[PDB]
Amino acid sequence: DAEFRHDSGYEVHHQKLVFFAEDVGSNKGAIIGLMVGGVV
Amino acid sequence: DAEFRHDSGYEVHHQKLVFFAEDVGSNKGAIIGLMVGGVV
Amino acid sequence: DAEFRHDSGYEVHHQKLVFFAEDVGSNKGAIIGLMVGGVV
Amino acid sequence: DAEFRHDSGYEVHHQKLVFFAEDVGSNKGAIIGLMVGGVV
Amino acid sequence: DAEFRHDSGYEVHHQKLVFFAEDVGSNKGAIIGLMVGGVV
Amino acid sequence: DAEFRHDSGYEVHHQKLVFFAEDVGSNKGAIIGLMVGGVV
Amino acid sequence: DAEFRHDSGYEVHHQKLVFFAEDVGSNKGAIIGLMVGGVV
Amino acid sequence: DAEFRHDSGYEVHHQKLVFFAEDVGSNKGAIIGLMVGGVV
Amino acid sequence: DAEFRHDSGYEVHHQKLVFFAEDVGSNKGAIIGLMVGGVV
Amino acid sequence: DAEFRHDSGYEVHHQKLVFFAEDVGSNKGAIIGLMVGGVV
Repeated sequence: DAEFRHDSGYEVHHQKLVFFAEDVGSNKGAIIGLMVGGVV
Repeated sequence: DAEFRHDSGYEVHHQKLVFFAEDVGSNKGAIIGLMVGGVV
Repeated sequence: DAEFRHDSGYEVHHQKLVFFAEDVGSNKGAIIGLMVGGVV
Repeated sequence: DAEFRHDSGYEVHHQKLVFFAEDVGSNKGAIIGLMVGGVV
Repeated sequence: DAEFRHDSGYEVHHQKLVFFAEDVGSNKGAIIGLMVGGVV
Repeated sequence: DAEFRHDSGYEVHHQKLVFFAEDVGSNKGAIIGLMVGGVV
Repeated sequence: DAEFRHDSGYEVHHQKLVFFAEDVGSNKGAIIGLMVGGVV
Repeated sequence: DAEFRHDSGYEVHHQKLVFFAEDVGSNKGAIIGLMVGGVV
Repeated sequence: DAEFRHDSGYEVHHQKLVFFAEDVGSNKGAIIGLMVGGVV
Repeated sequence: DAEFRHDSGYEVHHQKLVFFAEDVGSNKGAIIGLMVGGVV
């Protein structure tokens, strides 16, 4: 007369989570505050 | 008459989590505060 | 009449977690505060 | 009539955690406070 | 009538943790406070 | 019979140039690549 | 019979130039690549 | 019969140049590659 | 009959140049590659 | 009949140049490659 109970508040089987962040808040290109040339 | 109970608040089986962060807050390119040339 | 109870608040089986951080807060490129040339 | 109880608040089996940090807060490129040339 | 109890607050089996830090806070590239040339 | 010539290719008198750069390419606030919480 | 010539290709008198750059390419506020919470 | 010639390719009188760079490419705030909490 | 010639390719009188760089490429705030807490 | 010639390729009178670099490439704040706590 087995109970054979399984009682898990959370059960997870076979879960793959990938979190990928690429290039957040980053500079791959020029940031210049001022360019000044040719000033007489 | 076995209970055969399994009672786990959390059960995790076979979980892969990948957290990848690439290039957060980083410079791969030029940041210049000022460029000044040719000033007479 | 075995209980055969398993009672674990957390059970983890076969979990792989990869945390990868690459290039956080880093410079691979030029940062210059000032460039000044040609000033007369 | 065995209890066969397993009672572990935390059970971990077969867990691999990799934490990788590469290049946090680091310079592989030029940081110059000032470049000044050609000043007369 | 064996209890066969296992009662461990923490049980860990087969856990590999790798913590890798490479190049935190480090310079592999030039940091110059000032470059000044050609000043007359 | 004085020539009284003044012959200057460039003449500058009384010139003030201010170049100000503030906060180019800079972080005064949080940059986070990932925030992850509450994952079961 | 004075020439009293003044012959300057450029003459500048009393010139003030202000170049101000504030907050170019900069973060004063949060940039987050991902926020993830409550994932079961 | 004086020439009284002044012949200067560049003449500068009374010139003040201020170049100010503040906070180029710099962090005054948090950069985090990953924040991960509460992972079961 | 004096020539009274002045012949200077560059003449500079009374010139003040200030180059100021503050906080180029620098951290006054936290950079963290990973923060991980609460992982079961 | 004096020539009274002055012939200087460069003449500089009364020039003050200040180059100031503060905090180039420097850490006044925490850089941490990893923080890991609470891992079971």
